[PDB]
Amino acid sequence: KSEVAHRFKDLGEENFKALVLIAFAQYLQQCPFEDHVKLVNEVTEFAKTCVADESAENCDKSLHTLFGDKLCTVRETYGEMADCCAKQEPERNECFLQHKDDNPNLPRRPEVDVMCTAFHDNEETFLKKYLYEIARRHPYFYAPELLFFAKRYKAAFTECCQADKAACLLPKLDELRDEGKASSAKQRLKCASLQKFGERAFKAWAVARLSQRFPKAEFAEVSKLVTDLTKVHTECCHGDLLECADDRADLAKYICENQDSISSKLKECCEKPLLEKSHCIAEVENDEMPADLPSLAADFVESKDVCKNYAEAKDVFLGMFLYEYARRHPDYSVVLLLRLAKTYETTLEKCCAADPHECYAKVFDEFKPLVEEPQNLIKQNCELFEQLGEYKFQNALLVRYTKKVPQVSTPTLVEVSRNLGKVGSKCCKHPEAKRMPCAEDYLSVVLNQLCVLHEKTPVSDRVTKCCTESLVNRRPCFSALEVDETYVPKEFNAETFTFHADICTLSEKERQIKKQTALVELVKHKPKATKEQLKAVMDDFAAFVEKCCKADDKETCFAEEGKKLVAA
Ligand SMILES: N[C@@H](Cc1cc(I)c(Oc2cc(I)c(O)c(I)c2)c(I)c1)C(=O)O
Ligand SMILES: N[C@@H](Cc1cc(I)c(Oc2cc(I)c(O)c(I)c2)c(I)c1)C(=O)O
Ligand SMILES: N[C@@H](Cc1cc(I)c(Oc2cc(I)c(O)c(I)c2)c(I)c1)C(=O)O
Ligand SMILES: N[C@@H](Cc1cc(I)c(Oc2cc(I)c(O)c(I)c2)c(I)c1)C(=O)O
Repeated sequence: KSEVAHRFKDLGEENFKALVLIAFAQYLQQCPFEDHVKLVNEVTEFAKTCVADESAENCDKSLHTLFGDKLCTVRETYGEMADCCAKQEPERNECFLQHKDDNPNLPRRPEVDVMCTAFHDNEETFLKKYLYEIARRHPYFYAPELLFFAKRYKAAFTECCQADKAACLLPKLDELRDEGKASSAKQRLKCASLQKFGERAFKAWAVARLSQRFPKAEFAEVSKLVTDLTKVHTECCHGDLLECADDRADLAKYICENQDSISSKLKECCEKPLLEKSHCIAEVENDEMPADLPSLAADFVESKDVCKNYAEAKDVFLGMFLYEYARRHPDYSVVLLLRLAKTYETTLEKCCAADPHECYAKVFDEFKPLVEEPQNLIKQNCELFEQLGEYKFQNALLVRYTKKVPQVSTPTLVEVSRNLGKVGSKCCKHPEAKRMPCAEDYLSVVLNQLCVLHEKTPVSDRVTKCCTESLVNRRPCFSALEVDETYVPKEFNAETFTFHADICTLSEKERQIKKQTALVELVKHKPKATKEQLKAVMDDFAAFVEKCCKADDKETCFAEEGKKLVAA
């Protein structure tokens, strides 16, 4: 009779408190740390009263009613601001969801010895700081995976803080934020899929992906798994985080009890601890594909029953087409497989209302150009990457995309282009047959970042079109954009280049980011400059910066010499 009691008992007090803190920090990203912990503790102690008697006052209230009521107990609007706390459920929860900010304007690592002192001072307060700061900067983070990150975070300190601490803690902390931002972007795509294109689009994506990983499983087994996984991500993406974690744990138990009807690669994943086992299953490699599978053309092109099966049970028949095609093509990206199933459905739509056997007899010819376009694209960029290396590969992609959509803001163009260029590092080391799913599905994740970053403040009609027209065609849409000829050159400002004392002591990574910022501004100012012309200007300006960083009075040099180039 009490839902808060049910989840407190299923998850245990430690994971309960952590998940409630994550939930509050994702809904109110600007609220100070001390105010959230205070609300968390009141919630936890009420939950204990309900475990002791599920008929006590208020113990019958929904989780949304209880969490929303707490958040409503604690500046300038410029005339525009939604008032979520004046709404009733379920409208109030929808209002909270609509104010999640993907780009929180919030500040961006103290000394190694300084952290170690705060750790042993209070471990528990130190770990909650880690959850709070990540959750408020990534408001769609997959909440059960964040628990697994917090445990690896706790283990790095419980080892390195106790000969040298810097050479022990800093490499580990560095892979925790790489692997942290990869995980965040990956889940932002699932949530955008469910919220903008609907449940039916998500389930197709999951049929395709689970059929590749589990090609020996029966179609009925894949469909059960997809139904359970869709419920989990629906919950995590609508802020039902206690339910999401409880159902994720239940799904892992089901998979591990039924290994022999699912995959032979699960042996070791299923012997690991609670959070580690779900994380293991999520990244398991594909199983071996059965030999001598019958031809696809036999059931889907040649059978005289094609139009009958499409009419009598359309969702099952089209789901079977996708399952059968995907299990025998681990070498295709998920979005390519979804494009083929859409083409097949359109064709039967047309042909079954006409000699249909003759109408759709040549449907496989339509698939060949869909397969060839991404194969050639990724063959070319890998050639370029191997020649140029990551930094200059990034700069090649940055000039291309700035010229496609020059209205997009400079920070967003730099961040997206850097991430697009990481695809060569990540995927070009694989042999041919392994490259398409690695590269084209990573590119979907980065292009979705461009879409959600731009949606907050739309300025480019072309970005809006490609992001709203069709989820699976996003990458071909962007690849096809030419240079905008209607863009008026941006005029010089100069505030971009004002001296700051930190520019003469940059790390290598932050040097690249400064140079990439200046290249975007240059293309926006001179959209017709050739490649040789851009290089000559770039190389002269970098030499100016190196000159004045060696001066007796740095600021004087920057001010005196910078003005000459401005009036040149
Ligand atoms: N490269 C893709 C492939 C992939 C997607 C899903 I969707 C999936 O099914 C699960 C099951 C559980 I349990 C999870 O916690 C999650 I997250 C996904 C599995 I196996 C693999 C990816 O991993 O996204
Ligand atoms: N030297 C090549 C020209 C070429 C330039 C770029 I820059 C490039 O990289 C991308 C990456 C993405 I993602 C795109 O959507 C696009 I369009 C281009 C590729 I591949 C090829 C030739 O002449 O064959
Ligand atoms: N105004 C900013 C600091 C800032 C100063 C300069 I001078 C600059 O311009 C370049 C151009 C090239 I080409 C380089 O290789 C480098 I390093 C810096 C940039 I971008 C940023 C602030 O207040 O923080
Ligand atoms: N005297 C010109 C103004 C002008 C100043 C600069 I300094 C400049 O050089 C750069 C180099 C980089 I690198 C940039 O990102 C940018 I924006 C401009 C250029 I070309 C033109 C006029 O009044 O028309």
